[PDB]
Amino acid sequence: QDPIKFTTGSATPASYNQFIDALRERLTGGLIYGIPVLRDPSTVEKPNQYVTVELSYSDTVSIQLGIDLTNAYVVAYRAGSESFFFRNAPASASTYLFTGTQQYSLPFDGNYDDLEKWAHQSRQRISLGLEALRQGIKFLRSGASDDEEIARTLIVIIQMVAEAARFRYVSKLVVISLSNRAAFQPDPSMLSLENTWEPLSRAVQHTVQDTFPQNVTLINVRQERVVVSSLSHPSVSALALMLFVCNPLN
Amino acid sequence: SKICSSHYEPTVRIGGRDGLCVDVSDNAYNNGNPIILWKCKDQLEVNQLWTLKSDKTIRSKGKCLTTYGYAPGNYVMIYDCSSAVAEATYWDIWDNGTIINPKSGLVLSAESSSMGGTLTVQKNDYRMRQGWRTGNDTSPFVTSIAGFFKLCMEAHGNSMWLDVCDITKEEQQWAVYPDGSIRPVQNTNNCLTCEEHKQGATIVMMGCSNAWASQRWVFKSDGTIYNLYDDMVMDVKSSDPSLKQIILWPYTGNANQMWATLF
Ligand SMILES: *[C@@H]1O[C@H](CO)[C@@H](O)[C@H](O)[C@H]1NC(C)=O
Ligand SMILES: *[C@H]1O[C@H](CO)[C@@H](O)[C@H](O)[C@H]1NC(C)=O
Repeated sequence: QDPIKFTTGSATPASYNQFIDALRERLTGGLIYGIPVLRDPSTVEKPNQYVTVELSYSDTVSIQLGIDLTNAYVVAYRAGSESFFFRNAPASASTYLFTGTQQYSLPFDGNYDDLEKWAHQSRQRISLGLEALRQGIKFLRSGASDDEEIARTLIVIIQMVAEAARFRYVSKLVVISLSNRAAFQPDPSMLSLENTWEPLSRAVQHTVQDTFPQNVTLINVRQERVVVSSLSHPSVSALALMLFVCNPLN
Repeated sequence: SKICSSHYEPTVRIGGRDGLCVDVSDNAYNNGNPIILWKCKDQLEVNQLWTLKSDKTIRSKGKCLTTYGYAPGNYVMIYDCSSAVAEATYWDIWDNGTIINPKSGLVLSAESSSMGGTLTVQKNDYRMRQGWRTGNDTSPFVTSIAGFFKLCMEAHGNSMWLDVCDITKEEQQWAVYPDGSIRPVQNTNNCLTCEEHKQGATIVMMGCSNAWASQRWVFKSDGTIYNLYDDMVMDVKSSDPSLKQIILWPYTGNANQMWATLF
């Protein structure tokens, strides 16, 4: 009934996973070859293109994120009576999200190049974990007008919520982190998955004779090139949610 | 955003038993020359490259992968696609890693455990020796296998159980072969296999030379490690890590049945 929420104050491997599954379930438009797929963009009306998610720090401190149901991308966040949309956001985001708050534009887009650029730090150097997430929510709920820090914290949240929903690999890494009570940085395989979501989605959906039409290259911990070409390649299990590309039939 | 195009006919290698490749004997393309399993060569050679034709033929240098006949034991060969019986040239490559010939209902198999062996068609038993993976890159997929809560699969001699994930431990590196077998990086002769084809059997180490249906596994979209033949999945005994025991059990979907390839 109510919008998907994550109570960080009592987070556990179990509550976090419950949070992610609910977000995946909410984002699932259908299934292709047994893999959940985002709703077909030319099927959703603008008033139903966004969903909200809440991240709370305490019973009185929390923020909400705005997410496009079409690509699982975070387009904005709300803090108190204010809301902030990525410079890259289309007219419809503020039109249907955060109505009722003073809305503002961020000087940077929601992509990693821009976020990394404004954070003066690439993903590989930004730590992830429960203590980072909670530090981030508290920072966004306040108003410290620091763009460098906002981009950095948003990079933390995007991967712990958005990528986590897209990849079973990311959510898994976040859980070992909670269990470990130890921060961690994305290894080259985590970035490989983030940077390859779209083509992987295209590969799967174009599968014929259990084979992708064009190979998809992934990079592992040792930075070795793992060239995938099969829908039944073990690495494909790292995918929890696909971007919609085409319905198979003909 | 409409319909996917399926006119693409890719050319790739087909790996299988023990990471060997589907090879056309001595690059000989005379009608009847047997198809065997050979060491996947350093170079991408034509006699080990196949084109997934739209009409359902698997061609190499213009000829068709073909079964001599429709009976268990019949071997497969290279053969002119027009001169041959059409039914003997069609193949379905399923999502399970099974290459099946529609007309006979039999599946591509590598019965010999020695390189050079001829391929044949057999009653399908979802055995390691009947599992294949298309793709020029035919190497085994090395990676960690994470179970629930910060716990990873670790090899202990001829036993396997959970331990706190630690990327520095070689005993936690696994090699998933194109045939569906999960092998310990330190000894690719070992293969995780169920002790018995029954609910509750523990997963142990056994010589891969057997190539049983109990040594083949698929990493399913639902986060489980699944066995085709038994129709069950790897499961942490009563969700208790201390039991140092990973067993076979029917799908429940619980945390103790969720895994993730952490490569
Ligand atoms: C496999 O290798 C062959 C020859 O190098 C190439 O023509 C083919 O396209 C490759 N398969 C791919 C990239 O799907
Ligand atoms: C895989 O092959 C076909 C289609 O993919 C399916 O009918 C069969 O059940 C599958 N193998 C299994 C799950 O035993």
